[PDB]
Amino acid sequence: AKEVVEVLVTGGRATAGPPLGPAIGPLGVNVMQVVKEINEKTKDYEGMQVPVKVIVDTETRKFEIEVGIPPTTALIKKELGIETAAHEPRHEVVGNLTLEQVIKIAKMKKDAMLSYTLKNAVKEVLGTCGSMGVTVEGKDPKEVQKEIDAGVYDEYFK
Amino acid sequence: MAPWKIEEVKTLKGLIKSKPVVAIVDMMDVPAPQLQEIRDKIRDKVKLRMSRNTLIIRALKEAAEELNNPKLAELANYVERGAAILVTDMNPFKLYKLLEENKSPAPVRGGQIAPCKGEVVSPKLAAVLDRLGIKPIKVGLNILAVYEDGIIYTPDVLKV
RNA sequence: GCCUAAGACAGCGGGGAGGUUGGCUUAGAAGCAGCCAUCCUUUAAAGAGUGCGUAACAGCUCACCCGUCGAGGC
Ligand SMILES: [Cl-]
Ligand SMILES: [Cl-]
Ligand SMILES: [K+]
Ligand SMILES: [K+]
Ligand SMILES: [K+]
Ligand SMILES: [Mg+2]
Ligand SMILES: [Mg+2]
Ligand SMILES: [Mg+2]
Ligand SMILES: [Mg+2]
Ligand SMILES: [Mg+2]
Repeated sequence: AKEVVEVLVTGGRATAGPPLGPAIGPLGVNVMQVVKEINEKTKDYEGMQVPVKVIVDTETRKFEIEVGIPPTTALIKKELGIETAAHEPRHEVVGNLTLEQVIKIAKMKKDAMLSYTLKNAVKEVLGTCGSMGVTVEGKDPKEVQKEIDAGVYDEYFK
Repeated sequence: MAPWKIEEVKTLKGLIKSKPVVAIVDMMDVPAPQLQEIRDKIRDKVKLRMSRNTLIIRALKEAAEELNNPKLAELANYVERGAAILVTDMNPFKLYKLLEENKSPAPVRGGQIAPCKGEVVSPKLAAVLDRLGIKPIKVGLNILAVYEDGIIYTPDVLKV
């Protein structure tokens, strides 16, 4: 058989217990080679929450580690440089990012997203941005979703 | 009639006249992440709209009637199940190949005929297969017919 | 008076997706203790989720879309 095991680790500091252990120790593959190979490919993302996918062949004890990108919530928080987002979204501001940065988060994540154009993936992100009381450019991120629609921002895109 | 139904038959009519080769495909039973994959992969090669079959047959019927050829009126013969109109310019053999290529493995269903062969797969066999992580049935957009210069192409013909 | 052979209503089957485990809180809070927001996308359509469930997940549901059936439902 083959077992795919999808888990959120802390980038760089993956351990052999729990999250990894109760999932991967069953399958009879060295739990440490995995914890190694995870901590190799998530050196960049040190200390942030990262998705990690372990594809194991149970018979042949053989595995591969396919690392992802952090939650866009985490990303937003990181360009802001912030611990914790709004306690009561849209009734306060956690911080404001530019449009340009939103484009960075958008451009960073387009492949996980199902919108095929960097416009609408920015629109997705915006939709996150609004979920935590971040403002994109003074405005409710909602507000600029429609501004993107009206073409107000067709200077950055293409 | 309903409001959207007049509007949405005109959308389908407009599509059929939009391009040369006009295919019916089937997206029934196909999981939604897997349709987003295919839909993304065929983006600039075909247009694909799903809609009620009774209405799909209407559109086809009036499209032909208004293009004054019978050989579109005959796609309505082959409309079943999850039937989506798909139109494009790539010829029916290349469209068979494209769509096949974007089939993706999936777990067989309980009661289903095992297409690789003939036999009904019990509920518990499949529940077990599904448990193991076995995915033996090739699934994706499924051609029912294609139209191309005065004739219909039925998968019967297209595979080999 | 409004839905209904352009298929209602009722049963059943398949879809029920992505950003994303939304933000917060929380030992844990993943649609589903609680507070806040409740957008964007792929769409036929699929709620930042109706009710189960879990310690949290899972799984099941439900909305909504397709499909069956064929005559009235209100
Ligand atoms: Cl023919
Ligand atoms: Cl469906
Ligand atoms: K994409
Ligand atoms: K259909
Ligand atoms: K959450
Ligand atoms: Mg179901
Ligand atoms: Mg909760
Ligand atoms: Mg609960
Ligand atoms: Mg939508
Ligand atoms: Mg949903």
